Amino acid sequence: SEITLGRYLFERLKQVEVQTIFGLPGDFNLSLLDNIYEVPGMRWAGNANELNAAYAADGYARLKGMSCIITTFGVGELSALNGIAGSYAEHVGVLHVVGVPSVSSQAKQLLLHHTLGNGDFTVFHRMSSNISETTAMITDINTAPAEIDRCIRTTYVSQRPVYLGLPANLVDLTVPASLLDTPIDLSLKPNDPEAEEEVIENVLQLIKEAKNPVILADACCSRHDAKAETKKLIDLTQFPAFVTPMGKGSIDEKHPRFGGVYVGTLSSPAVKEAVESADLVLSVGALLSDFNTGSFSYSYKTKNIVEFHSDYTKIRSATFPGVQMKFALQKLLTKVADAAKGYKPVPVPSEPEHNEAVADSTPLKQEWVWTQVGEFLREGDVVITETGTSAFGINQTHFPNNTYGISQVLWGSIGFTTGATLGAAFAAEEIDPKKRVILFIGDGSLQLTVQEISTMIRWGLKPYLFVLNNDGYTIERLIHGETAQYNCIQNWQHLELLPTFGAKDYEAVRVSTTGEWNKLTTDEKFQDNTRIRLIEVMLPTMDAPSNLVKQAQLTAA
Amino acid sequence: SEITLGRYLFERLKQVEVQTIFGLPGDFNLSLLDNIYEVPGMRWAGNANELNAAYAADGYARLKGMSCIITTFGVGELSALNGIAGSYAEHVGVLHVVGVPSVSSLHHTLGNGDFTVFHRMSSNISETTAMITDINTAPAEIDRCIRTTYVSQRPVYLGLPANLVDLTVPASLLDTPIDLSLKPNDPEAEEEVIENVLQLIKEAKNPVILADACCSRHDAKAETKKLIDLTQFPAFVTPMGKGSIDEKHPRFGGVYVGTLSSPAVKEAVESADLVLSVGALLSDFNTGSFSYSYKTKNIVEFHSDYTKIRSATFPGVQMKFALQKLLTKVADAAKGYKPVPVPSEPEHNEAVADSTPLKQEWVWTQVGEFLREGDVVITETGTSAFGINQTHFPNNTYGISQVLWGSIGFTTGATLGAAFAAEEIDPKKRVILFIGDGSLQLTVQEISTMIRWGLKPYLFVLNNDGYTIERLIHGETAQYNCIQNWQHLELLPTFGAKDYEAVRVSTTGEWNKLTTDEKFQDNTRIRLIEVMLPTMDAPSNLVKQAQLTAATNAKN
Ligand SMILES: Cc1ncc(C[n+]2csc(CCOP(=O)(O)OP(=O)(O)O)c2C)c(N)n1
Ligand SMILES: Cc1ncc(C[n+]2csc(CCOP(=O)(O)OP(=O)(O)O)c2C)c(N)n1
Ligand SMILES: [Mg+2]
Ligand SMILES: [Mg+2]
Repeated sequence: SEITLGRYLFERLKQVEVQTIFGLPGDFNLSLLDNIYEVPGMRWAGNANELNAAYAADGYARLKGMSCIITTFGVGELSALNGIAGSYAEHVGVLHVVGVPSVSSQAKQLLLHHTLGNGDFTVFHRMSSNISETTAMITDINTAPAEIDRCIRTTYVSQRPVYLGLPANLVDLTVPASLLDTPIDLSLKPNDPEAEEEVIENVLQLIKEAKNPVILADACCSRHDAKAETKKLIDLTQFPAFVTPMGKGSIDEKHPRFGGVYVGTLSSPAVKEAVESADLVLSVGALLSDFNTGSFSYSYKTKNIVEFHSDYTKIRSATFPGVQMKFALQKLLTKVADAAKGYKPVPVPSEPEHNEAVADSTPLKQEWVWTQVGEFLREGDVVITETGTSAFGINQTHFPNNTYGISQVLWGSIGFTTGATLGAAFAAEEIDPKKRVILFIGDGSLQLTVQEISTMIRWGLKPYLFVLNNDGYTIERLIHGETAQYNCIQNWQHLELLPTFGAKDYEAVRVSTTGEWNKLTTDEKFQDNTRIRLIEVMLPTMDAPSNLVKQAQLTAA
Repeated sequence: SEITLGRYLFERLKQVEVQTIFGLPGDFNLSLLDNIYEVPGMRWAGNANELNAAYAADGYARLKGMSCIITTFGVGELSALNGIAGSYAEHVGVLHVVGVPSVSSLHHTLGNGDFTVFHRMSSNISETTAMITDINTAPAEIDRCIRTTYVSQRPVYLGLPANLVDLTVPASLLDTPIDLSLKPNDPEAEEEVIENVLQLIKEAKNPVILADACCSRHDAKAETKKLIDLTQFPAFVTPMGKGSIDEKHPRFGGVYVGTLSSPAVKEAVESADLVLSVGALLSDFNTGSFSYSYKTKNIVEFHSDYTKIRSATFPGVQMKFALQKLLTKVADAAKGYKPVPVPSEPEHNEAVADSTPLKQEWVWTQVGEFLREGDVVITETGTSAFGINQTHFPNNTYGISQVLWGSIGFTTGATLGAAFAAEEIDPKKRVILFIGDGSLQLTVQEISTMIRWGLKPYLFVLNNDGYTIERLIHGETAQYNCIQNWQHLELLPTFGAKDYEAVRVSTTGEWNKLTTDEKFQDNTRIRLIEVMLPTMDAPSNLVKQAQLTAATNAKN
């Protein structure tokens, strides 16, 4: 009772709630894709290019747990490389599957099709090894089932990319289907009691001794499923709690102890002080600190920092390998109320929930928009924002509870969010078809990955594509080169993008005024994810949220 | 008298006749880019994405000698890699330049310890690398990089920290060129090679000449033309070298493509007992659609690199110089040949209605009526790559078919780069592109960049409702070979074009009304020609061989 290894892979991917398969076909993955259509539940997105496909996989994996992209040897896998790199950097389980020529007999199939010339056919594997948690290149059908299972486990558990090469000749070879009747084991190994024990007691004594602590949640908080444990910590301590831009949504923001988003130097004065004055910081799922961008500087003042991570825990300079975020937090939640004992709940910072009313002819400005979006959002929504003026603006928006944010702030691939929006939309559809996916992308970033809108159209997905037209690269104009050619772009007809890519059931509308915006976003028809929609939001050419142009004068000579 | 290292770099690129510069602005190359507008006669393309930029740079270098793309640390360089990788495979001098951060400690985008990973990666697909850390050496290093790029015609990685580009060095340096010459061979090796070849020619009952890409690429175009005049052996071209032999020469026999060639040509080559190959990329390689190899082992490969005979590599023997020595004594050595008459493709089509629906085999013949000396002809992996092989190329046609590395989307970019290079060579030199409905989706946005720089290429899009080469080699009706449907005609105005033409052609007459029209024939504005075509239609050779190869039990 036997199935192909092709079939075997997809059946395993289905058992881990992975239903949509990303990539483009090529010379050596065709038979493999044949297998998708034999598995009730699966489907082939069939993307517009391999980078967009990887970005989409990033986005799917963020919502769903993990994701799969398939490319062909050489031309394919190398096109995805930057997509994977950002996935590696922001800890996102993408399984990258690459079909390759037959391991034949003197590898004489593998060698002839290898057109790169240097006679070394492993080069592309090597290359991906650098930006993968592990790799695998199946040469042996007897080990293939357990190797695949391993590749999948590692993707889901470590939440980082994994390279898995399947030679064409092996995806048609067969195994026992019986194998599928035992699940892939995705459980975490329990912690070392000696190190856990010792971590906890160090952490409690740090709390006990602390006059002004803060809690701070980052990307891995969500990624490694510790939202509940983090909420409990906030609850049991009543400490002031913050999110970084990249774990926005990891704390339900209607919580009275939640004090908004820390963005180092771009933070609002109140929040900057709330965090920088802290004599102890409890980082959950920190995605490194003390790091810079060309627009902001992120770090804390205290050295009295406790980072929980998936792999390990960190306390001041001490490192405790195999002391795992989830279990460590669970254990802490037993003694922690008591260590918190003598904390006096200071009230904390709040952004304004609402914009004061103005004339409906009022020109749209970014500071205004980022607030007004607070009014449009509903619980369950997915909000995606591009590196740009968006990635710093959505930081002041009040999110309903149960709202996932996608903001690839650390790696900072632009155009990322177009592909991410595809993946996020496929996953939402699979999770709950009433779940809205809202994208905020600048007109300039959109050019890099524009064609993956075709692929949204093709599956009649219904994301809202909000396109901030402010005539160019407006954040890279605020730091260096205000009026250089290299931060100028061609002016596209954003409203014709959907029709041009063959959309038959869409809406496409410009908004330039406060009143235009309100008429569109309060329309109950619009508020329901009925068809795919694009909104061209017109903004001034040197506009930005207010704490960014804080640092056009006050840290640029 | 002093200039920033930045300016030195651009001043060196001008001296080598690089005028357009490719890539996207980044966190750590902005300072570098500032310099460009101060060197007169230099421009920044402003590409729509990095991969596109690399493809453009490829196209540029193919025409203008060499090229330069600037990306930024991590996000930029890695986005460009598939582009660099093909430049490496098909031997094209692209200088990849990455602005990186400035002897820092924390800025690292990834999240290991490792400032060096993306350089390690680009090493695997570069002739050399260079990560400049010290001002005193940097000019010397830049020159090596630019030299190596040009001389070897393979891409080179050049990492430039942000601190050093604003540091400053003496203008005087520019007053010496860069050494872009070779040095004649070691005459010991040359003689040994030339001799055995001349011998082999005498013994050769029926020799043949192959030009491959490195023939254009390393300037051996003319030497090939004499050699064919003197040996009057049948001459042929690889799909990668089409246009290296001007196709009017009596003894030019068309395009050898291994298992996909025209029966007459397949016969001509498979039965030679000596192959004189000028500038092979690969002798013996496969793709999904065909299989390349000669039948003799009695093969001479001339490269710039080396010379090779049967199994014997003679490192040293440079293909340009060496070929002159053969030119002399060959006149003699070969004059016991009985000139075998050379195969031909239909040079014109048979008259038919004007309502006769368009068909690939018709199109590729007809294209020959539209072309003209000086033209540039670009063909994308897919039906278009194979179709053009049938087309008759006017003298001094330059061809770009990326048939070895075979990355779809390549062309949209290469088209931009070529049109920049074209412009800088001759206003009136047209740039013509055939690309599939499906390939275009991968790289469609680089059209914006064409519009913006007021370039006027011809963009023939083959609209055959999907990936049709793919359908012919597995999955004729598979959803994965289908593609979302685009208003191709609306693509220009939608990317904000103003001086533009966009027309559909469905029928043999419609194609004629358009390509015969005199104004069309002038590179006045950017034009896009949607060519309607049956889904499963394709050059008749390739329909055969996609059946043949599926009829055998023999495998991959
Ligand atoms: C792949 C890549 N290339 C270049 C950059 C550098 N970069 C960062 S932001 C930016 C401008 C983004 O444009 P847009 O979305 O229009 O910004 P807005 O006007 O909304 O701020 C650029 C060019 C990058 N991050 N990634
Ligand atoms: C980057 C990349 N992705 C995927 C492939 C595999 N591939 C080869 S040909 C092809 C289809 C080309 O489509 P189209 O241009 O319509 O071809 P035509 O209809 O002219 O044959 C694909 C997807 C590739 N060669 N390169
Ligand atoms: Mg913009
Ligand atoms: Mg096509």
